[PDB]
Amino acid sequence: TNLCPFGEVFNATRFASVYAWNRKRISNCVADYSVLYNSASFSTFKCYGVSPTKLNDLCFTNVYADSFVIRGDEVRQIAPGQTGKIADYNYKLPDDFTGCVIAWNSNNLDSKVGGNYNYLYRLFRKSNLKPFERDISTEIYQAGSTPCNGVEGFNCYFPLQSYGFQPTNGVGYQPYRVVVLSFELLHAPATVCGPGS
Amino acid sequence: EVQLVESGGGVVQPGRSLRLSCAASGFTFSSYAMHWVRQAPGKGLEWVAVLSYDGSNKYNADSVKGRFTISRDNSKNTLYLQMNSLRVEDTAMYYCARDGVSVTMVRGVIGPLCDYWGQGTLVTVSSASTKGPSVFPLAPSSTAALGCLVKDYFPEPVTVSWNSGALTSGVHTFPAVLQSSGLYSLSSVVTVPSSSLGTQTYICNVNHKPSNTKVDKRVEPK
Amino acid sequence: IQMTQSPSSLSASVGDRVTITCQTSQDISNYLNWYQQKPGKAPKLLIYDASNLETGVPSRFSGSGSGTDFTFTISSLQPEDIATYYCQQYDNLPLTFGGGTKVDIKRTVAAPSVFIFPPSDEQLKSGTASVVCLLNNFYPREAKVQWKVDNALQSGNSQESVTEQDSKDSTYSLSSTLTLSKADYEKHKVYACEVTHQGLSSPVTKSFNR
Ligand SMILES: *[C@@H]1O[C@H](CO)[C@@H](O[C@@H]2O[C@H](CO)[C@@H](O)[C@H](O)[C@H]2NC(C)=O)[C@H](O)[C@H]1NC(C)=O
Repeated sequence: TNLCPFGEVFNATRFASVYAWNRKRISNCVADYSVLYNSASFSTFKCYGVSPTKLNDLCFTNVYADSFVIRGDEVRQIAPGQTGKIADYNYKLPDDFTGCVIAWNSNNLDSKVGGNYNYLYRLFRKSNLKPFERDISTEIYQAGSTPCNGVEGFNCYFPLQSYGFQPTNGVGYQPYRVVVLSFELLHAPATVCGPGS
Repeated sequence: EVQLVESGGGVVQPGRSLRLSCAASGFTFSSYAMHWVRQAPGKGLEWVAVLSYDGSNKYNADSVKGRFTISRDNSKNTLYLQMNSLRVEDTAMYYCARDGVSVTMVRGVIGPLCDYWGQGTLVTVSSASTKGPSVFPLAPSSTAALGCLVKDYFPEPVTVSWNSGALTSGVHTFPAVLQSSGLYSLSSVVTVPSSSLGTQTYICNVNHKPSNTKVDKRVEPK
Repeated sequence: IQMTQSPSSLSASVGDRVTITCQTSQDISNYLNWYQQKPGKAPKLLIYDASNLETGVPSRFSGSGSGTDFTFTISSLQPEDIATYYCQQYDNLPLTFGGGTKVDIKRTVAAPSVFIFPPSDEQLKSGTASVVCLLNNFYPREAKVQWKVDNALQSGNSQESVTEQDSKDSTYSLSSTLTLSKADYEKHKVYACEVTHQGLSSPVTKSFNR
């Protein structure tokens, strides 16, 4: 009977950054996905791998909710098989991804006049991320062929650039809160089911 | 809206000093970074240097490290580019542009970079004195052609208008060519019918601000 | 420091689909930018970091950002679209630009009209003789001019400036300026400029006497 705490996922007052995206494992509950698509609040809603109609009828073993924040223009990279600063160093979606990605604009809650620079994003890395690989390393990356002994210099930068979220910015540079639902189906009895299955 | 108006460029012999200005307007200036990028006549763009949001991060390019220093006055919403030891090559039109994506520069990524809004053609002219043009007629003989000859002037910024500029149809203003004497040469032509070669009078108004010379020259047939 | 490549010298009729590919140099560049620079005006940022165009552009442009190779697609070509297109990288601070791509809309071929101009008598007082030859409202720009003084080619005495393509009729225009002195102008008698264009069968020779 106990439903899945999706309210503890979208409505959360504090979201984490994308380089340190948060994950809340969802299991042993009842899915009510009708709440999701019966709403005009979500800007980008794209279900990958699942049916556009069997949403409330499916039954998966476990469900993973990956929630983070990126700006208006970096949501196109939250998709299977994409190339981008977020889709290479922050959040890598596999090509066989099976789940629904949810995104909406939050330019009034995560932004403020004068500046709200609490959110960060990984700008540099010597290798593209693997799927589901969370990277929170804090070592000074080296860009050029000149070694770096940690000094913040010409080609040695702190690998986390802050997000400048002000209300008077372009549409592409506004905070968009993203929730990625990953449907895990293993060789085991399901735990997250719908109401009409 | 927002305009990065510039003024301060002129003509100066090699080896002297001349600073530029980049007056901001509209958007918050103490929040965005600022670039400087020049384009030589006929060539392409070329980066010069940059400044953070007043975070003491210059990172100038090569061939100017030590010769150019970037200065900004965020309380005045203005931007400067002090130039010293003039390499005569440095003759180009300089553009200042905003930035919000840089890494150790401006705090937080806001908006794109290099929204140009540039102006202020800065010529690093040689010891030769700034010379005014000598306008000559390009009279016709018998659509009929009619032009004026702008010869032996320096520097480049010359303009031309045919008889109070209300005649702007069929007019072709050509770019200038560099003669062997280090002086420019320009020709502006207008094609008018033969039924108006005796009825309407045609005059070319050549204007040259650096030399401060304006000549209204007639064009009568041979 | 990179040396970004780009194929320039394009030509496409009104309402077409063209593409420019800026492949980067060493240390693969992420999120290039695309600008346009019409003659006599400062550049303008068309597209954001490898995609996601700004507000104000007519939405006829696009691009894709994938590591070392980039593309710049223009759909539905416009008569008021002839400019020079650059591509700029920003991952190492010494920002480098592309080579620029001159665009000229393909229009019905246009034969040139050529007019000659003698040096003014006022200029002869300065001891110089500048003869001018005009080429007006023609297309394409691949035309040649050869000054024939007494039916003798004069090499190294003429400079020709070609105007940017017109906006209304989309036609070029150039003007060659033959330069002599009063001495070598008083010994010859006939001055002409032969013309050869893609829309001409036989050469056109406009001449005059003194
Ligand atoms: C947080 O969760 C609540 C509950 O799912 C969402 O509130 C729903 O909003 C839709 C659309 O307005 C209504 O049709 C539902 O009836 C609401 N449910 C409840 C229990 O109030 C809310 O929109 C979510 N907000 C975010 C930020 O995701």
